[PDB]
Amino acid sequence: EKMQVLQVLDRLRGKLQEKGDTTQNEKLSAFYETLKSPLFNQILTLQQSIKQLKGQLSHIPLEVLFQGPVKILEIEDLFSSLKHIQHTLVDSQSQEDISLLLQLVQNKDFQNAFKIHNAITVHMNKASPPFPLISNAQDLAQEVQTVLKPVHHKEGQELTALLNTPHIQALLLAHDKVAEQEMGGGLEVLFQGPALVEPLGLERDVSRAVELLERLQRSGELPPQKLQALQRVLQSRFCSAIREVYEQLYDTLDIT
Repeated sequence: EKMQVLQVLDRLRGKLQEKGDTTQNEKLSAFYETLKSPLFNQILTLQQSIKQLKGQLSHIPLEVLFQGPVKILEIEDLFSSLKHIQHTLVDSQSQEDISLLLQLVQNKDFQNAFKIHNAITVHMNKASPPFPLISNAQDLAQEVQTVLKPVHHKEGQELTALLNTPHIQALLLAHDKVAEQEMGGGLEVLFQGPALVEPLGLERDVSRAVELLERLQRSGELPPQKLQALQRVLQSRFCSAIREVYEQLYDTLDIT
């Protein structure tokens, strides 16, 4: 028979179906896949078997020999889901099963193997690197503003204010600098002075600008071309990668 923990995840996902929740089933499945993956298993066995193994192991290209999953889950979300489920399934077996899973996630070797696994997999689970949809997003944003200025549209006023914020300005600058690819960098401008904002604030403003651009094209009271273009730049894989990487960088900031 397969590992008890895998059988446990099977039962739990089924019981959540019967309970009619299933909001946690996809995370439980990403957990199963990590538990099952050849890469994670080898890492765990190493962690458990050889205590002298010290420091970071994620710089070792274990993936050359061992397949891993495409989806990564953060340990805190995983803990979070297990706890939610613990409040959700009140039956004897489920309570016992969830206890088992919570114990496993608490285990120090499990936690290190998980961190190493995710640090390797984040490099191996990506599709093709994105390319910028334009080279001058800052110029495009200014052209959108000029188009909007005469309109007196209130959503237009909101949009030009958003496009004028330090962090949106920094996003567009970062976009154009990274697009140069021989400009060396670009991401650092998102961390300078007033440009620095919580990734959620950044995301909310980018999402809002996109919403306003859409509404403004729906109005039919100005030429749509540049609005559509800026919308697609903001939604582009390239711009999305810049924002994803920003969030990850922000998360590692150490304020002493």
